[PDB]
Amino acid sequence: FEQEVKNLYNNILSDKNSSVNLKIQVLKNLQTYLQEEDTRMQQADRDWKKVAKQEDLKEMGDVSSGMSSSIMQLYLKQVLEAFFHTQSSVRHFALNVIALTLNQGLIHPVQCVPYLIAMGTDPEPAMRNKADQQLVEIDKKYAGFIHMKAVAGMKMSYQVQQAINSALCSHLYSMIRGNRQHRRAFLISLLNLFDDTAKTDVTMLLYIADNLACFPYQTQEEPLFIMHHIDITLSVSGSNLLQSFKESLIEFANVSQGILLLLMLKQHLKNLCGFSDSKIQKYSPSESAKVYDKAINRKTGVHFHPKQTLDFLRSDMANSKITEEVKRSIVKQYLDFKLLMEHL
Amino acid sequence: GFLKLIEIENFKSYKGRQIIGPFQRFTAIIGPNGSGKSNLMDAISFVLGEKTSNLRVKTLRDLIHGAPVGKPAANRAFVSMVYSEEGAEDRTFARVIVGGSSEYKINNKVVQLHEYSEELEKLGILIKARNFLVFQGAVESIAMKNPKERTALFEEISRSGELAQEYDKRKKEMVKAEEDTQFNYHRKKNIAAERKEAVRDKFQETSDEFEAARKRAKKAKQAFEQIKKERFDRFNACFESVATNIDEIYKALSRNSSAQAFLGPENPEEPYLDGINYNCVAPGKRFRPMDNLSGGEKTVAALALLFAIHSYKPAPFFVLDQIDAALDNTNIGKVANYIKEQSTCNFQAIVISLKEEFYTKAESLIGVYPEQGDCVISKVLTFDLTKYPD
Amino acid sequence: RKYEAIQLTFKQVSKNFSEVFQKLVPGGKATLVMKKGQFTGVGIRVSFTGKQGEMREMQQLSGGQKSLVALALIFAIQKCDPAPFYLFDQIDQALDAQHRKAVSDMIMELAVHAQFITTTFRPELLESADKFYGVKFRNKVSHIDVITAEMAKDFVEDDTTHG
Amino acid sequence: KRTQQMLHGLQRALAKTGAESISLLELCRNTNRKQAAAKFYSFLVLKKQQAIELTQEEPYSDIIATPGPRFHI
Amino acid sequence: MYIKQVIIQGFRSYRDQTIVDPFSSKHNVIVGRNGSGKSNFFYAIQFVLSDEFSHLRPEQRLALLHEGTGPRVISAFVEIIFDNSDNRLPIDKEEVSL
DNA sequence: AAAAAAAAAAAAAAAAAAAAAAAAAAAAAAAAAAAAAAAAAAA
DNA sequence: TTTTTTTTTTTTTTTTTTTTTTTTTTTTTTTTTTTTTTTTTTT
Ligand SMILES: Nc1ncnc2c1ncn2[C@@H]1O[C@H](COP(=O)(O)OP(=O)(O)NP(=O)(O)O)[C@@H](O)[C@H]1O
Ligand SMILES: Nc1ncnc2c1ncn2[C@@H]1O[C@H](COP(=O)(O)OP(=O)(O)NP(=O)(O)O)[C@@H](O)[C@H]1O
Ligand SMILES: [Mg+2]
Ligand SMILES: [Mg+2]
Repeated sequence: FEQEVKNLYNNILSDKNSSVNLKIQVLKNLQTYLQEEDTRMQQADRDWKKVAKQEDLKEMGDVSSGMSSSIMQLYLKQVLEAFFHTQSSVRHFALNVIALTLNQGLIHPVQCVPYLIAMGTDPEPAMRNKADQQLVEIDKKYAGFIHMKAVAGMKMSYQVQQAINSALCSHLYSMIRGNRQHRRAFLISLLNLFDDTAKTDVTMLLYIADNLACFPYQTQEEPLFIMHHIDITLSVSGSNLLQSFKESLIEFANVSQGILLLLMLKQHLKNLCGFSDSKIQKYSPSESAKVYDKAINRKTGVHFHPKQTLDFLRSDMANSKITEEVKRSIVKQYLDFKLLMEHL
Repeated sequence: GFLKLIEIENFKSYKGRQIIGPFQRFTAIIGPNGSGKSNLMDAISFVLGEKTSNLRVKTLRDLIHGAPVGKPAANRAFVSMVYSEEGAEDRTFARVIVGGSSEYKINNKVVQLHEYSEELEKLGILIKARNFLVFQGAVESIAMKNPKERTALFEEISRSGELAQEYDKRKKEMVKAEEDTQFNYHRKKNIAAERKEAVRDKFQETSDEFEAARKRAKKAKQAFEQIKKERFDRFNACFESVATNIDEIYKALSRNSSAQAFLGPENPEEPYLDGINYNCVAPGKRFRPMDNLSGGEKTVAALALLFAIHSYKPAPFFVLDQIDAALDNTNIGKVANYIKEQSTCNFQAIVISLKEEFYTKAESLIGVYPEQGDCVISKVLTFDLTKYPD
Repeated sequence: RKYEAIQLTFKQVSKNFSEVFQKLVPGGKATLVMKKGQFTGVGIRVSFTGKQGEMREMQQLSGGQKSLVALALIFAIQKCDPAPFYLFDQIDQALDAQHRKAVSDMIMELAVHAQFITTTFRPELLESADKFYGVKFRNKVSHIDVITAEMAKDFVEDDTTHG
Repeated sequence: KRTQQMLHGLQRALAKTGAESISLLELCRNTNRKQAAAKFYSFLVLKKQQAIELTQEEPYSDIIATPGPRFHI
Repeated sequence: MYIKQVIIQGFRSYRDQTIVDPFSSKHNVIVGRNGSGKSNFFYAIQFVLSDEFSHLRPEQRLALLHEGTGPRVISAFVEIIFDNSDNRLPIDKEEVSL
């Protein structure tokens, strides 16, 4: 509780320190405190009868019990921030501290769900194994929680990947899959809020599209839903843009990359399922719950989305210049756009 | 300002004309069972307007004295307070019932309901919101309220409920326009394909139709975005104020430092459309769902939520009616200490209680006693308590 | 045979209820009326402090009065045909000390038939008890054991502090 | 019953002056807060059982008490 | 009939609750500080003898186990021993256990 | 001659209620392993 | 009367399939209110 110790830890854990042994040492201090306190509490409770007759009935102490909680509330936030470190030992120790905290319920769980989700995409297997197991335990007790922090999850995930360098976050979808409302909402949120009119970084769009194509599906309702809304937005937005370009430019480069990425996602989906355009246009949202219950057949080795999307990102890659070659690439992009709108 | 005094006549077991004494900053209303004090709270709940079902009597005619026994007393009733704020003026609200109907009066001038309401809203009493009247069993209920009702309350208090019909009407308009644009686009595409397979008039028809539909869609889009932005901004302001203050308030009220309370929404892009939930941690225990917690923590949690909601937008007074239903002497002492430490310069608070540890800290008492008759006729008499030690 | 049994037991329960409730409240009276009939419901008519003019219905009463009515009904149905054991949790919270004395004396008389477990936070209700208990909550677990009348009567009222 | 003990206190407090008027301010003249509240509440619970009739004129003023029907004399 | 005593392990906040000196016949009042956990006693007594409690969702069953410290339990058990000396309960013994 | 008080009919509202579709815990069935018990033999 | 292998019966466990049941809006109905409409009284 002392002020100097407080400021000491809250400076070492933050402030972009050169040392990486101080941070490891701090996290190890917290970890050993938590473990030792837990063991002491348990093994001191086990032998009650020797001291029972000499303890009050009207007191019900808390300062010996609540203390272990209070401590965390002074440091917790900083520890969570330490997930975004380039070293690996720091990340491992931070995850150990959080997984010792939560397993005694000391702190409120749904404020450290997003970080615990973005920790689901590390290379080392033991890391994300521990993380995902912690997540399924957080869910199995409390039904709602994960649905509250789902998009912030992916945002933190993308920040983690840009700090380090199937689907990376497929597990999250497996957890949120069951409920029709939840799933539907989540999909619409991510899609409508990231591609249509948000000036998001051209890399986050790539990442979202990669994850939208990779996701494990176990019915037929989901890709048809995605395709349907994709259709509507593509139609309106693309039509407006292309017709204004015909009436008539880096802004075009940006919005064109957006719509093109969305196009290629649609095409990869349609090729991975091989569904007839008639069936797609026939389907409407909430037509019936049980009609599209068939398991989607998958053609082997049709994954061309990664290569294709990287090719079309290499076409742009935030490259605007006062040179003839980019103008040529842009006119080809426009003719390609006409071809895309002509796809049948 | 505050609530100076009220006046009853024939209303719900208060025969004759009598003046309830002037109210100090923090009073208490003691008395033995069946004396009829909690309906005095109903009296306060009747001036400010309240649906009859919450007044624990059907049909609104059984308010007049002596109806539940079988013989009424008159065909009138007359309840009226005198709100007094700084500036040496005094306003007198009333609400008289005749036959079945009810008429409202301000300063002995007949008015219509809407202006009466708006006058109260000017004062600061969101009558339909009901964030400051607690009935006997309501306090426990507030903590366990289903998320939907809590969203309803938070939308009511914050003036973001009036903008509903406009919003979803705009929503339906834009969804229809978008569907029709897609329809026309695909029809034009298939007509183009059937043309290339080889008609002209149909092509131009669907083209012009698609153009008109697009224009209407764009007309719907920005307007929907405008109204949704409005509702979101208002709701979000109110909600963030409540959240920060509930955390601080709960820590202060439990006189500990290991308690948390998280007031969190679902669907955090449009919080007004989905239920909000409330999870609190005990003073010295683990995180458990709200249902599991014992009654003693439940009542402190509900008190925390009430005080936070009030601490966003002020309300001149409370009416607490037996909040100490289940609290032990220590917890009641803590709650009473907080009420005393807050009551001076923040809000007037009038409580009904039985445990002497709650009306001992009080500063002015109002005894309420019965008298035998054709029906139990109640009467009132006051007592000062700021001329005594400890 | 079923209809006949219904009739006789309703009669006995009606009489016992009128007796108990006349005893609990110092002054008043109440009875159980059947509905139209086959039968469809049982209504209750209660009156006190006027004793002849008053004839009430249920929704407009007090905490103490409602709790007294309910307790009267339960004690009646006990006095007709005893049940294995009764467990009361925080029964006395709404009512006042005078009624609490009445309820405790009725418990004291009725004890000799069935087993009674109950909790409370006010002294009067343990005016009549065989053996008390306590519940201590240390190290995030709760234990239960026997205690003596002195420490219990002290904990219930005698101390008023932060511990 | 503490209440009837205080009732005996009332009987003896009245039989000394005989002006059939037990004032409350005097009976609480030299006490602390808790016992003052207790005494006031005791007057109320006594008035319930008709054993005493009490009078109050002004909104904030002393209480004047006098024996009623069931004083038991 | 006459509840002799109760045994609880891992139910709601009772880790390991061995035997207690037996109840009486007349009146056994329980007191305890606010939030101590007296109501869980009656929830045990009702969880065994009354069917209504066991109509909950699987989540509630998962949440009806002492999750305090150390490992997490999986097998809770509540036992009640009472004596039908008056042979009110038909199966003839002196202390029926359930 | 015209303001006022008082009952009655029409209209908005709200709570009991009739209805339908997605979901979910539960009951029934079937196969395999295991565990207690009867039968000829026997000590 | 009591022990043993072999056979016979019970029962127990674990999946898959059917079944009641809870919920989830949506719609309908009915009582309450209240505003207007209708009807004598009086200054
Ligand atoms: N309209 C009425 N006219 C006359 N008496 C009534 C009326 N409504 C209720 N009562 C009775 O008058 C008393 C008022 O009840 P109530 O106001 O609830 O008392 P109380 O203040 O709650 N008692 P308590 O909470 O125990 O201190 C009760 O006896 C009612 O039965
Ligand atoms: N499954 C559980 N595991 C661990 N602790 C639990 C569990 N369920 C409840 N608790 C806690 O155990 C305590 C139970 O309190 P409870 O048994 O309701 O006491 P109480 O005596 O009724 N309080 P009061 O209202 O004064 O009577 C609370 O602190 C709960 O949060
Ligand atoms: Mg009350
Ligand atoms: Mg309790």
